[PDB]
Amino acid sequence: RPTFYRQELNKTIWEVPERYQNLSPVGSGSVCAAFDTKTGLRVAVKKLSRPFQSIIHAKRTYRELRLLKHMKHENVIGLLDVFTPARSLEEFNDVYLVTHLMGADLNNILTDDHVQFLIYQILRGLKYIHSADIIHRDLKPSNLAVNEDCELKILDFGATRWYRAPEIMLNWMHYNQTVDIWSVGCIMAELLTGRTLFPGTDHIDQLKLILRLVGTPGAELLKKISSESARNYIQSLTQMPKMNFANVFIGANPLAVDLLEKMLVLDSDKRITAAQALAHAYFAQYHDPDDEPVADPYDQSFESRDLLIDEWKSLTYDEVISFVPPP
Ligand SMILES: Cc1ccc(-n2nc(C(C)(C)C)cc2NC(=O)N[C@H]2CC[C@H](Oc3ccc4nnc(C(C)C)n4c3)c3ccccc32)cc1
Ligand SMILES: Fc1ccc(-c2c[nH]nc2-c2ccnc(F)c2)cc1
Repeated sequence: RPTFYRQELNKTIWEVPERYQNLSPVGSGSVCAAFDTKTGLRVAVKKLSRPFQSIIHAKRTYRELRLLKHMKHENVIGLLDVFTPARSLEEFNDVYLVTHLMGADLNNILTDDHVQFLIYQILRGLKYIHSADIIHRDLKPSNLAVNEDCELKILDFGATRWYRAPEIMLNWMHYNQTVDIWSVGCIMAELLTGRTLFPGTDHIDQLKLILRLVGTPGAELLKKISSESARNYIQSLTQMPKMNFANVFIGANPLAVDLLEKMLVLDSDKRITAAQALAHAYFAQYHDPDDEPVADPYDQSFESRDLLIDEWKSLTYDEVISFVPPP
């Protein structure tokens, strides 16, 4: 069992193994950059705040640890280490997560080639995540970590609405993985043009900005809408045609525009998947179907369970104990 040391950074206490040196805040739980003396790498360390404050916090704790232990892909955050200063289940009350420090997000960070490489990486990571039956649900520039080599990893820190699928603004319960492809569409647009595609002020403003580009719903999509209030609102708007994307995004590589149209189709059932998007001609320089792996099966049966705080806590403790670092 390693030797821990204690310090206070910005009202927050950090108790981490001596392995980890030069802790300095990055953002806000709360996150520090460190030096990993065992490997010579710079790392990010997340301390979970009050992980067992409520059943919902305890289950969030378990969920993030179970997810981060499963993700083993070049374009998705993975776990280098996980530790607690606690020496017993009874005193277990703090969780720290360690990953590779990339150093910037996509807000911080372009030719056409740079857009190709950045969006290729997002889709290669999303292929992997979607293959585990996980939806990200909050893809946006601030959840995309980029190093000096413009290598990219998808993460989740926990305006969001700007990158959000229109079916989510509408509060449809049965949305599918292509909510994430919508978000990627909004990101690629902003990288090509330098402007937020849909800078809505609220969920109503956001829906109106979206339907101005992609049109109000056609008949095939209206038939799938259960809610009377939702249909009453949408069909009462001034009806709008799909705009000509070649016009809106004039100046962009026409192959980029063609992919944008396949991502930003209003009906989620007609949107391109991540696997299909990787095979699109826009990524000819990067695409290799032998180097676009899928995930091992991911058990999320726990999501339907209703357990006590102490049960979520013991489960979380067994996951910390069983952790095996990557080579
Ligand atoms: C309740 C919950 C919350 C989040 C999740 N989640 N779901 C996922 C995927 C779907 C699989 C994508 C991922 C996560 N959790 C997650 O990503 N953790 C990050 C949060 C950022 C934090 O900071 C980092 C990490 C690396 C890094 N490199 N550069 C910089 C900044 C300059 C932007 N980084 C900043 C972190 C530091 C340690 C260890 C982890 C982390 C799941 C459940
Ligand atoms: F104004 C609109 C109308 C429909 C959508 C939408 C897009 N894809 N799927 C839907 C959908 C499917 C079933 N039920 C719903 F409520 C929504 C988005 C905005």
